[PDB]
This record gives sequence, C-alpha cells and structure tokens, in this order.
Amino acid sequence: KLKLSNTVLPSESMKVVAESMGIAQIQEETCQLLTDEVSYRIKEIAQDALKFMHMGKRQKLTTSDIDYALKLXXXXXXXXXXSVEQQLYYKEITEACVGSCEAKRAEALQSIATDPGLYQMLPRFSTFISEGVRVNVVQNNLALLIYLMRMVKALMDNPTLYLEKYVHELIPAVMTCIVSRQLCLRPDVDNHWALRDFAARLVAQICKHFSTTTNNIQSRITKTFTKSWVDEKTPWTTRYGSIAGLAELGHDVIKTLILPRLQQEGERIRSVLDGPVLSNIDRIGADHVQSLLLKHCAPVLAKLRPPPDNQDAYRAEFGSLGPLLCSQVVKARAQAALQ
Amino acid sequence: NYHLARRRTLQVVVSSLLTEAGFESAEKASVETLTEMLQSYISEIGRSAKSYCEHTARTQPTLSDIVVTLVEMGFNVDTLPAYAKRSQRMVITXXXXXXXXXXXXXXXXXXXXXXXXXXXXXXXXXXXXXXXXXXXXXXXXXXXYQVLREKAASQRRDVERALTRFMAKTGETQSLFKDDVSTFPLIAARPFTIPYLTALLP
Repeated sequence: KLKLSNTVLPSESMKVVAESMGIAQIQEETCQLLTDEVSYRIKEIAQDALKFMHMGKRQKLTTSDIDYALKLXXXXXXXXXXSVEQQLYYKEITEACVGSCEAKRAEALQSIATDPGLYQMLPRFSTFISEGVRVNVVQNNLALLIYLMRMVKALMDNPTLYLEKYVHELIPAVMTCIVSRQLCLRPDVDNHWALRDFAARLVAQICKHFSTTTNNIQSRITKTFTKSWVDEKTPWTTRYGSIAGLAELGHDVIKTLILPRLQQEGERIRSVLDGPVLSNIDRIGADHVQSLLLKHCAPVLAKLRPPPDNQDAYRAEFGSLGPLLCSQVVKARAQAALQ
Repeated sequence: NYHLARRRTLQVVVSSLLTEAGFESAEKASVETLTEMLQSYISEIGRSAKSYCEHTARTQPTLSDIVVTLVEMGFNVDTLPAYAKRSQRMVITXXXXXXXXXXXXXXXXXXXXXXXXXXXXXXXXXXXXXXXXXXXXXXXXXXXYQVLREKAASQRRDVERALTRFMAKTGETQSLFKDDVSTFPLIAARPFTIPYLTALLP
C-alpha cells in the first residue's frame, strides 16, 4: 500500500557542490553512493528525532529537537426545547436585561457572548426580543433600546452561534431603531444620536459576514438608505440614520455615494442654516447632525484628495463644509503626523 | 513560537556587540548561526558547572567554580575587569519585554446543589446546573373544574346559537317582529304527514 523509494539527490549538482571546492573529475556512481549513505544517516537521525518528540509528545519538529538528536387515540403531552433549569436561566438573562445594576449588566453581556453551543436558548429568545423591540419603539424608551442593542452586540460576538438561519427577524428590528421617532423627551434627543451611532456600528459588524450569499445585506440596505435619503419632508432622524448607516459601510461606500452628495447635502445644510423662521428643536437637531456627518465624512475626502487649497476645497464642497472640513483636514494631517 | 523572542533578543545583543566592534554590514544567516553558537556556549558553561558542582554534596555553583570552569574552557579571566572598561561603559543595556495579564470574567448563575456530594473531595469546582444538568417540560396545566365546565357549557351554547342561526336563515321563516332576518328568524311550520312517529321517538 506504500512504496518508500530512496530520495537520491541528483549527482550532477553534487559534483557542482564538490568542484566548487575544486577536487577532481568525478564519476557518477561515487556521488550516487554518497547521496545514498548521507540519506540513510539523515533518515536515521529523523527517526531518532521523531522518537524524541513522540516522547516529547508534539507532532512538530524544531531545530533544537534535532540539536538534541545530534548527541551521537389521544397523543401524549408535548415538551418544549427548554428544560426548567435553562428556562429559569433564560429568565435570569431577560431580567438582567431589565437589570439596573451595571454589574448584573456586564454579567449578562459576558454570558451571552461567552456561552458557546447554547443553541436552544436561540430563536425563542431572539423572537420576542424583536417583538419587545416593536412594542418599545411604540413605548419610545431609550433605556430599553440601549439594553437590547448592546444585547445584539453580545449576540454577534458569540462565535459558535451562527446567525444565518435566524437572520431575518432581527435585522429589521435593528433598522427600526435606526430610522426615526426615538423621542423620549425633546431636550433628551441627544442620547438617541449616540444610539444611532451604536446601531449603525452594529450594521458594520453585520455586513462583513453575510453578503456573499443573496444580497439582502448589501444591496437592499443601501437601496433602503439611498431612497430614505431621497425621501423629502421627513424628520432629520431619518436623514442621520441613513447617512451614518452608509458611513459605517466603509471608505469606498462613502466615496461613491457622497461624491455628488458632498454639495447636495451642503445645499441641505444651507437650507437648514439661514433657513426657517423659528423651529429650534429641528434647528439644533439638524445642525449637529450636519456637523457630525461632516467631520465623519471628512476622512473619506482626506484620504482621496490632498489638503491643499482650503478656500477652493470649500468651493468644491459648497462653502458650508469650509472651514470645518479644513479643520478636520488639519486634524487628519495631525492624525497622519501621529503615525 | 513564543520562545523566539529571547533568541531574537540574543540577536539584538550580537548586533550591539557588532556595533561595538564597528561592522557596517553583515551576513544575516552567519549572524544567526553565531547566535546559535553563543547560546550553545552558554549551555556548555551551564553543563560544565552542572557536572562540575555535582562532585560536591552541595549543589550551588560559587564564583571560584565558574573561575575553574572558564579556565577549563580556555579563557584568560584577568581581562574581565578591563573588558568591563569596554562593555558596561560603551554598550547601552537593552531591556527585556514581557507583557503578561490575567483577564476578568463573570458568569454568575445561582445553582450548585452539590458541594461535597457522595464522592467527597473538597478540592473541585461544581460549575452550575445551567450547563451540566437538565430537566423535563410539561407546559400545560390549568385544572379549574368550574371554569372547565363553564367553558364546556359556553361551547354548547355556541353550538346551539350557531345551528339556530344556520337553519334560521336557511329554511322557511316566520319572525316575531316584521322582518327579523338579523335578530330572530324563527323556523316556520313544516306541517308534515305523520306526527306521532316523529314526536314520540327516543
């Protein structure tokens, strides 16, 4: 079933190595027998070192190993997938999601991310969390949003539990948190923008794993966020969630999309700024949204174009970007100087 | 793979001694081979002191033991102060590197149920019941007698009113008010041939 032929080096190259020292005119069979005998010694030392490291109990051979070798008719009632012990452990997970104590919070986040092979406190868990998402969007509570969105973050970092079969009742619940009407109080919208930063950051972790198959991931979400950008007379929570969702998709995604949208959203900047009579909730709302999205899109143009002619770059970015884009280009040059 | 850093630190030592010598270029394989020869020389000093200080019942190698070792290995020790005038005075000491840590974790469930059960050994860690043990599920008990027979009689009433509405709107109809098609469409009279065989049949 096996044939162990003699690994014999070519004798002409051996004559090249020999006559590099300049010995003589050499015949073939001498170098053939030399390669034979040297191969026997090499394979015997190889058997010795294999005996060493199969008593050293490793299948790999290092240099030091051979260096030491150089010492010579009614059916029954049903039963759910849960047991009582793990469904009360399930209730511990759900009530630590409610849990105000941050020590119980981090215990829950570590338990979700580091229970590999759980697989049976899978979808029923994730099903009416997403229904609990739908009720709490109607209930409009920022605390239950940040608890459940970090809960999906711990779900994504658990490497054994694959998402693939169970994708399509979680992603629209994530995208529902992105779009609009997270309004607990009108002076308390400030925490919701960091949520949309966190939610779009989750989508960046989503999109790097599943778009190899049918393009629900890349093609549908981009065309959703494209047409949501087209949607006029919508609140600016829709506009922030769409662009920051496109911002987390990558460098070249923004390079394609915000190449015409550099000046077109700059027209949207100076429609808001120097715009309406008095609506300060929508003014202060849209202003920092346009401020955050400017300096977060700024490293795309900084990597593409050089930071020369800041007065001309403001004319290339419809004025409103300058000099905040030039200040972010100076910050990008300072970040390049840090390297 | 993690053992390689000390060998490359020895290579940094060899490069520092070549900088002390004054070599601008070198052959990299020969430098690594001389590093292998240097660590084999260190191991040879150690083997010499190992087999040398077992001649005593004591173990500890002293200074004079290493003096006899280095004279045994062919070295004039009288230049050891003068080489100090080179080495620790002309070559800057390079530092080591070892960044070890111990991460933190928390998976606090509340289930032990056996500290030192039958195989009694007080050196272990019973993990939990959430991972090891299991249970059984029934998920269906109500057991409410009056409520059960209320449900049964309500379903009987529903069947009564359903068949009532069905053949009320189906067949011959005479009402109570004028045109009670919605509320009470009572079934009109059949009258048929033989009443006694029907009305006296169990």
